[PDB]
Amino acid sequence: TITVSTPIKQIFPDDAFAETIKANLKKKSVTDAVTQNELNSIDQIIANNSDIKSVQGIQYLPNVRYLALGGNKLHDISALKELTNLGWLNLSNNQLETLPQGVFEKLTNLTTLNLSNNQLTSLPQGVFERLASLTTLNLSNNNIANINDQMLEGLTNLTTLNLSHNNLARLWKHANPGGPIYFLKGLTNLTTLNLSSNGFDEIPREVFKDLTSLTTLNLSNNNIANINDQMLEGLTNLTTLNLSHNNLARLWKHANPGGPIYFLKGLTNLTTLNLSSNGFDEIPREVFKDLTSLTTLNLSNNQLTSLPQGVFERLTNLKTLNLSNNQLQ
Repeated sequence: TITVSTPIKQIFPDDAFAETIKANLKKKSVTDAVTQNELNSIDQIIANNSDIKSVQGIQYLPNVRYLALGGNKLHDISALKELTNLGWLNLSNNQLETLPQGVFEKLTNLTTLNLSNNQLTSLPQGVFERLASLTTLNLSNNNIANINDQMLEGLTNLTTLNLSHNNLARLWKHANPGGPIYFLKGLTNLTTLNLSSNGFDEIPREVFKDLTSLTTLNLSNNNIANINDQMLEGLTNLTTLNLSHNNLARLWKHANPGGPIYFLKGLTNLTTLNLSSNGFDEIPREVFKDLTSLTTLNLSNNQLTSLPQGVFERLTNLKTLNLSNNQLQ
């Protein structure tokens, strides 16, 4: 608590953040004095892209609920640890290299946590374990190479998970010591999962089996060359699947030992399918037979030289078919 009238600049030593508080409070100067009663009135700070280097002083804003600090220069967030009213936190595009042990332990009201576009390489044990109301977790565009399988446990309300643009490939190799990491266990409310741009070349069997609410799966821009045909088993609500920019070609060749892999079987609710840039030189005649709902099908930028007669005929809802930049007639 600020117990005596104190200049804003004395509480918030970062020039940019002092200006932020001044503006929020509609004070005329950062030399203007404030009381805790005025700081108590602050429940939102929206200060993305503001050249903030330090949020020191934010400890005196106990009632902050919405905190937007993307696009600043932060390297330390330990000043947030007692901000128990936080519901929404954007720390995207800062200079965070690590997260302090226990930093989010008390942020039990957080619904949305955006840590994208930082320099994170690992996550401490238990870092998210108290975030019972978290619906949205964005860790994209970091350098994250270690996760253990209890990172996301009891995030039962998680609906959106973005792990794109990291270095998770090692964890899903069948030969990973101790076994592959099944970090998507128990996420039964997850609807959107982005695992693009991670260098993945193997997909552990049943790795997605608990994701019964999943509607959108983005596995693009990986090195994926083996799918077996049960990857997407029971993911019946899947509507959007992006497998573009992978290495699936061999799985669709008639001479594949031992037949094409029919990895799209059963996807009767799928509306959007992107299979562009996979090197496909053939499309098996029956590979789309179950895709009753398909509306948009992107097969661009492959190596297709013909198409079996009738391959698209069961696709009665198809509106957009992109066959561009193949070697077709």
